[PDB]
Amino acid sequence: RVDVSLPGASLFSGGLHPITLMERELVEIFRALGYQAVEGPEVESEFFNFDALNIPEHHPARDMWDTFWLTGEGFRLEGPLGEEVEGRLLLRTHTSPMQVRYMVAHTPPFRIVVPGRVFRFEQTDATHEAVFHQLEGLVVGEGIAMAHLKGAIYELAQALFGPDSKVRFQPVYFPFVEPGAQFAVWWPEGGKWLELGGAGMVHPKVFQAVDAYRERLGLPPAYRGVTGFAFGLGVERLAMLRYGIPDIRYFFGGRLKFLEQFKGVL
Amino acid sequence: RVDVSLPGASLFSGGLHPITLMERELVEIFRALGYQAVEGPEVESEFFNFDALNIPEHHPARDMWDTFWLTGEGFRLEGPLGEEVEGRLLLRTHTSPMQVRYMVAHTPPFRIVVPGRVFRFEQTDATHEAVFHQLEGLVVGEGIAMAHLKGAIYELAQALFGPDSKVRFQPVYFPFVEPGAQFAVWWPEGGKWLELGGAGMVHPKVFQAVDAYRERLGLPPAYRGVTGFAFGLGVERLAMLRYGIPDIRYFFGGRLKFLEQFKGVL
Ligand SMILES: N[C@@H](Cc1ccc(O)cc1)C(=O)O
Ligand SMILES: N[C@@H](Cc1ccc(O)cc1)C(=O)O
Repeated sequence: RVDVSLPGASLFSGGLHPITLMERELVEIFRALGYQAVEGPEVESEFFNFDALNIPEHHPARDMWDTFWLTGEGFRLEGPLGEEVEGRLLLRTHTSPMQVRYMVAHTPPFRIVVPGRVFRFEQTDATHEAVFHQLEGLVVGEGIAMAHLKGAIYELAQALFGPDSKVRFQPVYFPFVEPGAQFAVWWPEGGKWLELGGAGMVHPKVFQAVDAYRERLGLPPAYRGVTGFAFGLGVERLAMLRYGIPDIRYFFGGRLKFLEQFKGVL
Repeated sequence: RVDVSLPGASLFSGGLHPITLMERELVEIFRALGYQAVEGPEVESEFFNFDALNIPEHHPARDMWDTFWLTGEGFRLEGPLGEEVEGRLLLRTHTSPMQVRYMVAHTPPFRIVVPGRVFRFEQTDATHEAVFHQLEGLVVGEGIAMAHLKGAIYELAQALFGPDSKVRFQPVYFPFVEPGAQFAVWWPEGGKWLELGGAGMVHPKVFQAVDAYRERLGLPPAYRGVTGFAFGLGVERLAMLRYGIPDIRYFFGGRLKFLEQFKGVL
């Protein structure tokens, strides 16, 4: 005879990080809409992070991003076509540069979503990080209109908060879009509007930067007669509201008591 | 000191069945197109397997499906709305009945894909099984046209065989569609056309059966002013060509030497 209620061999049981879970859900939501996920580098060139996105130097708009500037010789930053890119190095302040890289390397129409680690020089508190994640979206092609951007986010909301969810758009500014907009989604349970992210129609100067860099690389122009929309949303804020995580600082804390709590979560 | 090239603890390493892999790829291909996967029961009623799909008794068309008829009291077959359905029981000869179940239980527009185990009374050889799998597709909604069906399969092909892949449609008969069609996809490597599955525009009588069963259940009609397309494709045939599996019989053989060979495969 054997006691069957006796503990068995202590085989280890793994788990996924909250951010990996939230990012996966977001990526799934958009895959169902035809978006494909691709990634960019965490260490970027000012050209891709700012200049190519219509964000000058000593431009008031630069202030919307507190940047970590890097230094050191011997580092090789490869451009979209594997080339050796140059320019002052920094930690990307957002995933947006990736939409420039992708466009020089591909041709419309397409739908991409690019999750990624981003960095801002900031003070770490209960709802603020210097190291966090964003999910960028970019859909370009003949006839793409703001009505489609709104449709996308409407689908994001429904997919995230159920049939009783709603979306709200208000004009807001971004050097890389025009019209520009901020969007919030209605969260029926918490009974409140959550400011989710920014978006808009890709700015004319962005398409121009893309086709200039293409020509400078021998590629033919590809974004002359197309339009598109782009959006960007913070992951931690969403992960927090979705898992009831009180301190944004727990994500990079590494505390098992914390991480372990998400083994169930799919 | 320790020999580091010495074998480590023999922790077990799992794996997925070839069919699970192929089905997963197919389901992913279509999820990117907005289709959602749902399943039906393996033991069906003649009503759902045949009658509701415009396939009479002692109808020549019945012969396109060699059926396993079942017997035994005490079995409860639940309909789409959980009700107690009746009718001669059988093993579903295809996943098609599931498109009737789904429609009585939902409202257009929608996109579904239903993978599933099916049964045909047949002799088991190198390329034939009595027990195999199918993947059904069903997209219904205002304005849905055959041009969309073709677009779907075009996307299936591209997704499965690359940019140099092509699709081919030819008229063929199915009591549940009109127009009816068979489609083949060009496989650039094997340099040949693969007859993949059947499809067409959902037959008027199918929508009628759906709305009659709905009314008989108190639900209001929902498929009066819509159209849709449906397709069905065999999985084993595809899995075989895709993994280079020579004998369709290996799938249900249970031989580890065989199964083990697909641990890598994603
Ligand atoms: N990249 C911006 C957010 C954003 C992203 C895409 C847009 O189209 C607009 C705004 C940020 O770091 O806050
Ligand atoms: N159900 C059919 C194949 C098929 C499926 C869907 C269709 O719309 C047409 C044909 C079979 O068992 O072979």
